[PDB]
Amino acid sequence: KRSFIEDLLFNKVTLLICAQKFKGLTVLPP
Amino acid sequence: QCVNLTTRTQLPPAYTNSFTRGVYYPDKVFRSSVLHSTQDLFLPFFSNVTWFHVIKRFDNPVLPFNDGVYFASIEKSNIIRGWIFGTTLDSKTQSLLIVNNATNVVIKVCEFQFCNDPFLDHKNNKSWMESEFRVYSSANNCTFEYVSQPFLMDLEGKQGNFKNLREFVFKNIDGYFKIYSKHTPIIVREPEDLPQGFSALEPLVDLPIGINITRFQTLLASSSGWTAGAAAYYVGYLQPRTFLLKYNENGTITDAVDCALDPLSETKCTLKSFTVEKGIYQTSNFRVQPTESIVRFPNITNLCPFDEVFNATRFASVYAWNRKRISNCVADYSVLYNLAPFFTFKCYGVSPTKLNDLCFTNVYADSFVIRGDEVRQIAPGQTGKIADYNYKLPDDFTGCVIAWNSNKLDSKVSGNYNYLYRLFRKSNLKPFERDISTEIYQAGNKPCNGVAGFNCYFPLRSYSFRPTYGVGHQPYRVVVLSFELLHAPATVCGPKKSTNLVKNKCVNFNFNGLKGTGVLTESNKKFLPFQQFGRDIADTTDAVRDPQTLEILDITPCSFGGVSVITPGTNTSNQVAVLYQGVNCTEVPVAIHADQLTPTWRVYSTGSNVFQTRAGCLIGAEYVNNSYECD
Amino acid sequence: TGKIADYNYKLPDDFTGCVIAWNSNKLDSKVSGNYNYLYRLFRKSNLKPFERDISTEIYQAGNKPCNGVAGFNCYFPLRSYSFRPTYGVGHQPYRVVVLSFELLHAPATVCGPKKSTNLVKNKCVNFNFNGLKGTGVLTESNKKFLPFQQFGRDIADTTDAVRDPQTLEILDITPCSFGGVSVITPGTNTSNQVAVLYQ
Amino acid sequence: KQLSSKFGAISSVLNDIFSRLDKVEAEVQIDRLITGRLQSLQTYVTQQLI
Amino acid sequence: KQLSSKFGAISSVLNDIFSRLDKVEAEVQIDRLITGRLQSLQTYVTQQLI
Amino acid sequence: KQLSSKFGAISSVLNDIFSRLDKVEAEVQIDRLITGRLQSLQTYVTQQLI
Ligand SMILES: *[C@@H]1O[C@H](CO)[C@@H](O[C@@H]2O[C@H](CO)[C@@H](O)[C@H](O)[C@H]2NC(C)=O)[C@H](O)[C@H]1NC(C)=O
Ligand SMILES: *[C@@H]1O[C@H](CO)[C@@H](O[C@@H]2O[C@H](CO)[C@@H](O)[C@H](O)[C@H]2NC(C)=O)[C@H](O)[C@H]1NC(C)=O
Ligand SMILES: *[C@@H]1O[C@H](CO)[C@@H](O[C@@H]2O[C@H](CO)[C@@H](O)[C@H](O)[C@H]2NC(C)=O)[C@H](O)[C@H]1NC(C)=O
Ligand SMILES: *[C@@H]1O[C@H](CO)[C@@H](O[C@@H]2O[C@H](CO)[C@@H](O)[C@H](O)[C@H]2NC(C)=O)[C@H](O)[C@H]1NC(C)=O
Ligand SMILES: *[C@@H]1O[C@H](CO)[C@@H](O)[C@H](O)[C@H]1NC(C)=O
Ligand SMILES: *[C@@H]1O[C@H](CO)[C@@H](O)[C@H](O)[C@H]1NC(C)=O
Ligand SMILES: *[C@@H]1O[C@H](CO)[C@@H](O)[C@H](O)[C@H]1NC(C)=O
Ligand SMILES: *[C@@H]1O[C@H](CO)[C@@H](O)[C@H](O)[C@H]1NC(C)=O
Ligand SMILES: *[C@@H]1O[C@H](CO)[C@@H](O)[C@H](O)[C@H]1NC(C)=O
Ligand SMILES: *[C@@H]1O[C@H](CO)[C@@H](O)[C@H](O)[C@H]1NC(C)=O
Ligand SMILES: *[C@@H]1O[C@H](CO)[C@@H](O)[C@H](O)[C@H]1NC(C)=O
Ligand SMILES: *[C@@H]1O[C@H](CO)[C@@H](O)[C@H](O)[C@H]1NC(C)=O
Repeated sequence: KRSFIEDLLFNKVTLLICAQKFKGLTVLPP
Repeated sequence: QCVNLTTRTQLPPAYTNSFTRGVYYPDKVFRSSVLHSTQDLFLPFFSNVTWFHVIKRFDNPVLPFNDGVYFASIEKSNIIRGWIFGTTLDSKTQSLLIVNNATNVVIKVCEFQFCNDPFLDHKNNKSWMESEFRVYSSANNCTFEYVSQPFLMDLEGKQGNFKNLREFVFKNIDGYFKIYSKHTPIIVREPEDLPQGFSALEPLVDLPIGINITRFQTLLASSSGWTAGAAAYYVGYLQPRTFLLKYNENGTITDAVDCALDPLSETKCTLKSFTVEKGIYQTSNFRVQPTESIVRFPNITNLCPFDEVFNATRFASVYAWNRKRISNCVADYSVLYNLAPFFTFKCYGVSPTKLNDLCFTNVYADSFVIRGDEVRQIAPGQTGKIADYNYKLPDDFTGCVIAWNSNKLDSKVSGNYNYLYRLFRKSNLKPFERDISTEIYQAGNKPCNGVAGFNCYFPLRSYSFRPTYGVGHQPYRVVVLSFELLHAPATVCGPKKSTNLVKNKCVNFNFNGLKGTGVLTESNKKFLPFQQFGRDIADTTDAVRDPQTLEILDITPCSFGGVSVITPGTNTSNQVAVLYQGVNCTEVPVAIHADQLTPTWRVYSTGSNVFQTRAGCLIGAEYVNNSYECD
Repeated sequence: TGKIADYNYKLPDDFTGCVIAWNSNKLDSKVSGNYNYLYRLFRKSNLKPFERDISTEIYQAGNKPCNGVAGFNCYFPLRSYSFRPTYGVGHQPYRVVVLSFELLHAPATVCGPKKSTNLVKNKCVNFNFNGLKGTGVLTESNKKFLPFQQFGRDIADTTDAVRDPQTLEILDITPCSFGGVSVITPGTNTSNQVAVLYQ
Repeated sequence: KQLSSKFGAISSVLNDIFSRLDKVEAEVQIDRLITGRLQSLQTYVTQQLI
Repeated sequence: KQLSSKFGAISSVLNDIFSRLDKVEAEVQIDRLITGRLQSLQTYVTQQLI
Repeated sequence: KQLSSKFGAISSVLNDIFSRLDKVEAEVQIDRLITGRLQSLQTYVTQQLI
């Protein structure tokens, strides 16, 4: 349920190193 | 002496959980109104202790003793008297004897021969006699004795209304033996199975037996025909645990909470408080543990020629120090450790005691003979004649040096002129290099070759040795061992045996000294013939090549993750939920096993309905459909 | 590591004491050799620190059970020395004594000849209670100590209550008075007068 | 990437220190390493706060 | 409560170190202790600034 | 001005400690000095951030 501008906004911003993050470094979800 | 009793129809012992008994002051220090966290040998809360009942009835078999025991007797008429400690009880091993029957407490350590039935009960006809007190048949060599005051006793023999409750905890450690005790009166209860409540235990005595203890026996008080009254005792075992203890302003222990029983107790321990408000808390970290251990060393069975080096007939002079290579063999340094005096054995990069556990790639032995006054110049980065113009070690040298006195061999009464050394050198020499050229020192301003004279010197000088010389000038034999570690496939090292290989399981691998933990899998990369170990961005080895078989293994660490506790306020119910952060929820059923997980508690994994969220799976809460306001 | 440590007498790694050894070749050495000193040589496992064993059971080496007396693969777990004056240095008997002790967690039992002195209260003095060097003021205390306790600690794990070794009452230790100092001043040009505030 | 620094010890890998030295000497090396890593982690926390 | 930790030294009590050891190695342990306490104080100051 | 301190080492001047000490153990002292300087620089940077 998204508008048209929101699609471009989502696609224009981007978020294997997580595999090598074994050293007790995590990222909680919002 | 005792007489054979037998004629016993043994019945399996009873079981009963212990609510809160078995807490003692860990130190002789006063603390007031403060919560303190301790870690020591304790009795786990709500553990099932063994119940023995003796009334006709005769139940007192030998019981194991390990890591201390907790012994609690609920008794009235002083039926139980003493204790026996030992490992064989066969007059071949030292044994304890703690008897506090009527006069005093006697503590004897001796090679007793405890007979088949140690007791003081069966005497004519049904009233006790202090006979058979020599329950030990013999006493060969007794090494410790101690006598002190007795405890609170009682008269006659009764059956019922068992007021007195005596609690003891025994623990031996580092040779010492420690006993803590407590006495509680007016404990009357129609039901059995111990009272409910809290009570601390004070320290009583200490004593240094310094012997081996593995089992113990209880003692209580003609041979055929006897009627005994009611009696009951309980036995429990200790183990290492961490507790949180609360003192009061008067200085007495009032309450204590375990830190490995339940998630609620875990969060109480980590909050350093006895009440937690409603919310989500983060607790101890989940982590899986290793099952078996494996090792892997190269398949070589030959022996290194250390004897030839250390028993050589002739040693070369300093200016021509001899160098030998040791490779492709098994080096045992035990023979080097003990045989011969070896007045100096000093290593730099590695402790010699562990020298039998590493693996090298190239070993070089450099041998020579010097004077007794210059042996201190072998250290790296030194000064002096011998350490500058004849032989010098690099600053980062990694090996060992062994110097020993050989006055018998080299020294001669007539005079030993065979040993020569450079005395004059144009400039300091680089580490690990040799000089042999014989050129006359032209230390003057004239083009002199000559033979001898002013500024025209022969650089070489001859050591002279004879037994008449005092200590500090007799010849010393020096051998220096040099090697580099871990930088290449191993070629020569110690005799530790290999074992099998395990795949897809958490083991404690050991590949040529790389002690570590993880799971080993088969990789799909190609090594160079001169490469053995694979590193990564963090400079931690993760790819190895097995020495015996030419295969490439890849190492990954064990499974782990965070743990959170969902709880309403302690003022409300005590039911809690557990969340395993950031993990698929099918791994934790696999993790279900004892002696496998860092959190000892595992009842919750096989608990209530499991529901997978996007941040792990919640265990202990049901998923309703209708939506509310977030709490 | 070695035979004598692993089979006869091992010290804990955290040993807190002293060792004194000397040479006594003038006494124990015998012209015909001394065979009255024994030492273990065979054992089945390493022993925990400060452990003693006297049993002389028959040692079994091979898988075949051993009994009776000594023989092939069935050895006697003891051996003897050999002391005569003609051995070289490093083989004559050495006499060894080891002193072991624990530091300052119980009532004192033994220490040096340092003389005592009289007690002072409500005054900033440098006390010394069985090696507890410190400073402060000592007052009468009302807290109740169990008979086996001597020292009292606060939240910072530093002593604040002590028990006098000679007379068995309880003393409370509090630190000296202290604080900051501030200077109130006008400008340098206006005057040179100042005021002092003790915070 | 910052945990690849030796910080003054013989080696940056922790297991080799224990398997190549006696306990008494290894204390100093592991002390140095642990102090360095604690300092780095504290710096990261401060930057995150800002 | 921070100053109850040994920080790798032999004891958390400063007078015990001086009265049990000579003047040649006790300085190392008191140095460890002083570095630890200094670091803790600096961390407190930074938190107060934030 | 803070770089003039010795940080508990033999001397604040860097070059003199090499000659007066053997190279086997001067690395500890120079590492202590380098750690002190790094600490000072980090403190200054944090203050600048605030
Ligand atoms: C030492 O013994 C090991 C154990 O058998 C030998 O390892 C074998 O090596 C061959 C050749 O690579 C493999 O095909 C086998 O699978 C290996 N055995 C095992 C159990 O993995 C090794 O070859 C022996 N050393 C020598 C020099 O022969
Ligand atoms: C290796 O040998 C060369 C040749 O003898 C040395 O070079 C001489 O070094 C001296 C030292 O001051 C100079 O005065 C000469 O002029 C150099 N001669 C030449 C031809 O270069 C060199 O020093 C030697 N290496 C070492 C480490 O001593
Ligand atoms: C104390 O005695 C017990 C037995 O009395 C010893 O237990 C032995 O443990 C080893 C394990 O390596 C077993 O192989 C033996 O079979 C056990 N002995 C018996 C008789 O079964 C224990 O080792 C002794 N403690 C010490 C430090 O030696
Ligand atoms: C020597 O020390 C003992 C040990 O304290 C002293 O005994 C105390 O004496 C006082 C005075 O009579 C009593 O109040 C205490 O109760 C005693 N101590 C105990 C533990 O009971 C003794 O007085 C001292 N004597 C001298 C001459 O100093
Ligand atoms: C008791 O019986 C056992 C076995 O029947 C025997 O070994 C033991 O010697 C007996 N004791 C006495 C005192 O006769
Ligand atoms: C452990 O305690 C429970 C609780 O009563 C009991 O049912 C169980 O039998 C005990 N364990 C054993 C091995 O008897
Ligand atoms: C105990 O009394 C019974 C019956 O009088 C007798 O047979 C037995 O011998 C007595 N025992 C001893 C040790 O005297
Ligand atoms: C050297 O020889 C002597 C006697 O020949 C022997 O006792 C000793 O063990 C030998 N040393 C080595 C290292 O083999
Ligand atoms: C705890 O609950 C009781 C009754 O359930 C209530 O009277 C009391 O005020 C509550 N206390 C707190 C701190 O919520
Ligand atoms: C776990 O993995 C399976 C298979 O990949 C997947 O279907 C499931 O959604 C996963 N669950 C969680 C909680 O990650
Ligand atoms: C929630 O809704 C689903 C779909 O209608 C249904 O299958 C499930 O039983 C419901 N659960 C509850 C607790 O009502
Ligand atoms: C001296 O100091 C005062 C501050 O009280 C200032 O007002 C005055 O200008 C100063 N006079 C000088 C600097 O000559």
